[PDB]
Amino acid sequence: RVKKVREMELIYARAQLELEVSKAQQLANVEAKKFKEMTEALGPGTIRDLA
Amino acid sequence: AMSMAVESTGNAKAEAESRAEAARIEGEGSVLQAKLKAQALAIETEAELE
Repeated sequence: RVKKVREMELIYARAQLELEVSKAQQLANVEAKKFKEMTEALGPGTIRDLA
Repeated sequence: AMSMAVESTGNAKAEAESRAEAARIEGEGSVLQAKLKAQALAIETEAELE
């Protein structure tokens, strides 16, 4: 019991925690690309001048 | 005196051996009760695993 419940726990735990990191990757990709489009068309020197 | 020795032997001997040889029964009870609960709990747990 303590082996086969707790090892199916390991395998599902994998299937769920590469999952949470996949969520993190995708949400952070959108954050990334939409700061990139933000700054690049806002202006490379505009951000310097405004600050 | 060796008379009262034999009554004392018989009494304490009988009481103690009755308790121990009953503990034999609770022991074999533990033996096959563990054996039965083994597969019983095994099939509950392997039925809740799926």
